[PDB]
Amino acid sequence: PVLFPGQPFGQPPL
Amino acid sequence: PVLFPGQPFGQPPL
Amino acid sequence: PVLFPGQPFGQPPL
Amino acid sequence: PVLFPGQPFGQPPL
Amino acid sequence: PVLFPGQPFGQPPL
Amino acid sequence: PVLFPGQPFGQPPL
Amino acid sequence: PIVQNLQGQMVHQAISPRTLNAWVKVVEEKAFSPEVIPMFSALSEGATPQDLNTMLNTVGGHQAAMQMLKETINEEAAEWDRLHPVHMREPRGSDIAGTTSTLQEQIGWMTHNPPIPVGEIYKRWIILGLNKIVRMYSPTSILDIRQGPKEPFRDYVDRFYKTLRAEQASQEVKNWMTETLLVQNANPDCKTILKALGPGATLEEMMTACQGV
Amino acid sequence: PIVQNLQGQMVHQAISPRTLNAWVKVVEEKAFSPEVIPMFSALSEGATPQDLNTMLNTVGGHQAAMQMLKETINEEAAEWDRLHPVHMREPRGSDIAGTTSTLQEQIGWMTHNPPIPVGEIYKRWIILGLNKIVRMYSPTSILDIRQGPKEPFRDYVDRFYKTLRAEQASQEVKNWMTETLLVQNANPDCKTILKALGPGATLEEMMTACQGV
Amino acid sequence: PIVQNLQGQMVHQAISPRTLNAWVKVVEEKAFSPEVIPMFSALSEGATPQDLNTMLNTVGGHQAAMQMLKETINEEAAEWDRLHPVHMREPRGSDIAGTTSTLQEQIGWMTHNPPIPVGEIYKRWIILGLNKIVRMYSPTSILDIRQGPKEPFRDYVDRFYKTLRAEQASQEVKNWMTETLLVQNANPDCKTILKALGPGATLEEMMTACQGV
Amino acid sequence: PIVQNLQGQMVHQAISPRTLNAWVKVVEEKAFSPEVIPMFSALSEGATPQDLNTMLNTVGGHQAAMQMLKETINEEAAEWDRLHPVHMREPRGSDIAGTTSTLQEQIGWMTHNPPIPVGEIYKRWIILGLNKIVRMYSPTSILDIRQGPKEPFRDYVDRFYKTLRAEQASQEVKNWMTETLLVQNANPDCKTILKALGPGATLEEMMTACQGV
Amino acid sequence: PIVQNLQGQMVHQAISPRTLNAWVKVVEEKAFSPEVIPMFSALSEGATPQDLNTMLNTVGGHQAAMQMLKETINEEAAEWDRLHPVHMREPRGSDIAGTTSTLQEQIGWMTHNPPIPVGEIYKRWIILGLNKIVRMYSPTSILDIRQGPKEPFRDYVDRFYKTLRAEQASQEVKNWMTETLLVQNANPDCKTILKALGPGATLEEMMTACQGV
Amino acid sequence: PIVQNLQGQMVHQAISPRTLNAWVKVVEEKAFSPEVIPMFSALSEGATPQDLNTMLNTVGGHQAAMQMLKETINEEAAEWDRLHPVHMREPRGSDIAGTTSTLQEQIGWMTHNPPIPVGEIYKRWIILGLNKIVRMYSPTSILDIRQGPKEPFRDYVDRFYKTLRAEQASQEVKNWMTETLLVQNANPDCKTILKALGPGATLEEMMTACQGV
Repeated sequence: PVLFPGQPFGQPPL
Repeated sequence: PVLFPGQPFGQPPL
Repeated sequence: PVLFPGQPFGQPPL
Repeated sequence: PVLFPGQPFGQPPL
Repeated sequence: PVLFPGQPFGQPPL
Repeated sequence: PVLFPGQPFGQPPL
Repeated sequence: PIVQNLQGQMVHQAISPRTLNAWVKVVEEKAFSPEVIPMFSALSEGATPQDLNTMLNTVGGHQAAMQMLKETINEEAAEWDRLHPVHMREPRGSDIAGTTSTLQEQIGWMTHNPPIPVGEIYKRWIILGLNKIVRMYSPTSILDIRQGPKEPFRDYVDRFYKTLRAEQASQEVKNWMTETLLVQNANPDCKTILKALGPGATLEEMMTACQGV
Repeated sequence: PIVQNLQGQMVHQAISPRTLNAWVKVVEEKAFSPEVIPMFSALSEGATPQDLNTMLNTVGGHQAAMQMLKETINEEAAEWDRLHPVHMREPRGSDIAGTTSTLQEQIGWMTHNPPIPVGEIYKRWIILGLNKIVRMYSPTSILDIRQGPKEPFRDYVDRFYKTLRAEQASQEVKNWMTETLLVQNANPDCKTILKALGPGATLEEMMTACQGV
Repeated sequence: PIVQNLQGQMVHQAISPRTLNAWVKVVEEKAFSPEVIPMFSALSEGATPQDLNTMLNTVGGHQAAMQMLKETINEEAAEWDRLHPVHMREPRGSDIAGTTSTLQEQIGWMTHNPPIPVGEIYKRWIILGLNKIVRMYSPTSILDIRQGPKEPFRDYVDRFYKTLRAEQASQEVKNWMTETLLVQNANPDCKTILKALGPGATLEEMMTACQGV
Repeated sequence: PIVQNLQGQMVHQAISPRTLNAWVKVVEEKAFSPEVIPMFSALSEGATPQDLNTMLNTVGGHQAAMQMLKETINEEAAEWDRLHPVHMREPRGSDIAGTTSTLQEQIGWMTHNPPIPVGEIYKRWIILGLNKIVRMYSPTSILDIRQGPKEPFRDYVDRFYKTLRAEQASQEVKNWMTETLLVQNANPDCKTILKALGPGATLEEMMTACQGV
Repeated sequence: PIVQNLQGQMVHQAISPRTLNAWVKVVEEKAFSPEVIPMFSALSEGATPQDLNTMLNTVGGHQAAMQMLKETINEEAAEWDRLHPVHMREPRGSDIAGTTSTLQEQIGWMTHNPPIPVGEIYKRWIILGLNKIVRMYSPTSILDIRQGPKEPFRDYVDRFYKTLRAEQASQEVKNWMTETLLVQNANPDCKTILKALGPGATLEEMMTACQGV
Repeated sequence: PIVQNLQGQMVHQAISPRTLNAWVKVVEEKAFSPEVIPMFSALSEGATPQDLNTMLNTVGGHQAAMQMLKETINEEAAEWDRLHPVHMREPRGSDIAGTTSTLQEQIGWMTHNPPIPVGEIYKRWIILGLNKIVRMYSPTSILDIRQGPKEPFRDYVDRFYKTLRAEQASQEVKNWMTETLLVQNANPDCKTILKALGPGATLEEMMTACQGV
């Protein structure tokens, strides 16, 4: 998915 | 007259 | 009509 | 004088 | 000295 | 180190 | 509003959060006192239809009143579609109301040659709907206003003209009201003084005399 | 937002602290009242995805709701990736959401020829997630709303339309609701007056009549 | 006000919400204290007639006073129409008052060669009406002001000159008042000190002496 | 930040007193709640190292935490000096931290071709130090969070995700936590409902179901 | 103030409502504490005479003091007319005071070649009148100031220098005062310590020693 | 500060009333807490000597401290006159302090080629005087700071480093202090834990361990 549960919005993946 | 009793200021006439 | 009861103002139709 | 007792500041004379 | 006791800061001398 | 304990941030060294 | 961009073209200016918060404060506190219409009109200077709609959507409360405003924009935009049949393209009522018109179409018309001022046209419809709201939020007609037996005449005048501002009646009726009801509904002593001035007295004269009671 | 720089090129404008503090105040005080969506949309005019993400990250509280918003952006961005297969490059859903897209790519697309408005596209997904939050934060369906036995009809209308705004139902259902439930759930006297007006009465007429009860 | 647009032409600047809210605060709190006229005049620097009218319409309260201001603009604009018969076109009194003049006509005259400053002309009429209001809102003439038997002379001076500011009397009367009534209405001890200074004493000297009582 | 000067060159923009006062308010009131990191990052958009240092020096309080942040910038800038040996000149860690770099060197690198974004690089080190502070200011691990026996499930979700935001654990651990602990630590009735949904339920579904308890 | 217009000519900038409201707050709260003169001078940077007059007219209260300021501008402008006989034209005292000078004449002189800085000249006269007010609003001469028997020496120093700032005396008298009265009027123990330092001690040394009492 | 005018030349920017009011608030509330020096330095970015002097004159209170600051500027400007003998002209100490230098000379030097940054030079002298004030306004040396018998170690660290910030001691003394006194003056249990970590432990490690007491 594009945004995962704990992450901030706009967090770059990996 | 230019401004009548009930009217707002700057009310265009007629 | 141009604006329907529940809609926000400026809601595009359909 | 340049400013008289009751007048506002910057009041033009006469 | 450049600033004397009672004077404001930036007071021109003399 | 780049910042030492008591110093402000951005303190130039020496 | 609309502004010239540094690139040398007409471009939208977004509503400041201080203007939106001011409009929220105004509508929350003043609850369609008649002053809300000039206040709205000042806050929406140069507004595109999208700008006006963003102000109205932000209100949140008073939703029965905001529906009366939508009923008004319905009939006003239908009347536009009646008065201006279809042949930039010409705007329909739904274009002026900002529903079927993009922001770029709105700016296009507002900067056309000659301009079609869809922002101002729509703002007239909104201001007319706010007028209907303002009457129905007024508790009293001018005919109900009478001076309290010991109320200062300046305070009765303030009540009277604040009510007359909300009235509705056509301008020659407001002339007759300010000439006639203002005297007729004063306390008996001030009423007697006013009649002793004669019918043509100005409000300054009327106040200056009745201050002596 | 985006602006023309004095060097003659399109460049980012950072969010003002007053806009961020306004958004914090809005979400802290109004707790996803339906007005929060137009308020959000006004505060985020011309926002890039990085700008939108900075607003959402700043919220701090309501983290269960912000997760429901992330669930929404997940499925909406997946639906974008489904509807728009891969071949500037075209943005993926993670580009529009501002995760895999630099700020310079965002401005690139938002100023392309024709533009791809990744800021507006992402803002649609956020606004849809806020809509799901707004329903689940509403305590009552419109079917639950009934006039209090001595509640003023204007206050019942305000409760009804404020609830109808949060509903969800498709537009023709909202037409049927404002025609039917609004009458059906009035107090017996106002209900009788409304039925005596006939079914086509406007809200102004309905209020003007039932004010007499 | 008026500004040069980035396109290189004279264009309206709308009133800021902070200026309108400041004017509301001023008129709400200060209720035509004489300071309201310089405060109005500062807030309306460079104002077109439409700008002035938007300030006055926003007041909302004090409607008896705002009618006295409209009576003043009536007679002042009629006097303009008398002093300046009809032949850009020349403005009539209703043009300067902003009723029959578009905003573009107002800016046209305010940027003509030579200019006709319809904004300043109308602002003079408003300021004169505010002067009539300010007298009638003053409770006391300068002749009523007397020093309290133990009132500090600096506080009596402050009462006296604050009243003299509202007076009305022509300038040579204000000279005679500040020379004569200021002494005549002091407490007997300060009054004796003042007479012992001689008639030409400056206010600084008068205060410096009577501070010793 | 940095801007184009009217002379046509890149020049510093000083921090507004409203931005510094906002940062003071943020750090004083919110005391390294996790929201302080996005709030810091918004307030420091486009910041040079001197700009960042001026924000951090202004904090005044929390000096134990600000020392933990300096310990972090020590090791991060040493790691930069390790990963990038010395050969404009290339910046050392003390240049990026703004100690050995003038403001003009900072702007030089931030506007080089290609740029070296010393402002953003240093802002990463600060944000990482703030992350260490944010964990140590969190009182509880996610493993400690359990639903109160009569606590609304929406309030337990809000506690859980607000704690999960501060956690630390790698992303696949946060996936396992939001799938497993969120169910495992609910109250027995809501816990039973959640298990009856099956393991793949979305947060919207979970809330919608457990609202019925 | 004055600015370059976008048309490429020197043009007036009107006073912001925040600057006028700041000046009102300053004069209302601080009531001619000596700090009011630097505060006035900062608020009136680059002010034309019309700008200065708008600030002074806005004060409203303290009218006895504002008359002492008008007495000062009378004698200062008469002294200008004495020192500078009449021959752009040269300004008379009434031109510098902004009474007989239009705003355009004021800007003309303030941008002449060489300039005649009528704004600064008039601001000197106002600042001198404010100085006379500030002395007469001071309750005590420096000779009255004595340390309380248990008053901290830092608090006595603060009282002393705050009084010395209002004094008046020529600079060599202020030197003698800060050398002599500061010691002479201390409490007996601190007084003994100060005399034990010798006559040339700096204020830092004096405070550092007398802190031990 | 200094800016490019629209005429294409370097020109003064006056201090905003919000910056002056911020500086007043800062000095009134924070009373030379060490944070006042970075706060001053941020508020005075790009300040000319006249700008700095306007900030310092506006303080009003704390006049004993402001005299200690003038003693510092005396000796620092004398040291400048010693280190830089006389030969634009070169500035004397009284030019850098803004007493004998016009504003136009200040901008001349601040925009010379190479520049002489008289604003920054003078700001160093002011910041050094504020440092002397900040020590003398600190009530305790770092040697006085000891952990309360049940005081949380994080609160003792905050007291310690807030005191160490005001100290004075040279940097290698501050290293020895943060290594040695921080351990030596802890409560006996935390003190034992810290010694069990070994002498090289980082503040993060020290806090993480002693949180367990």
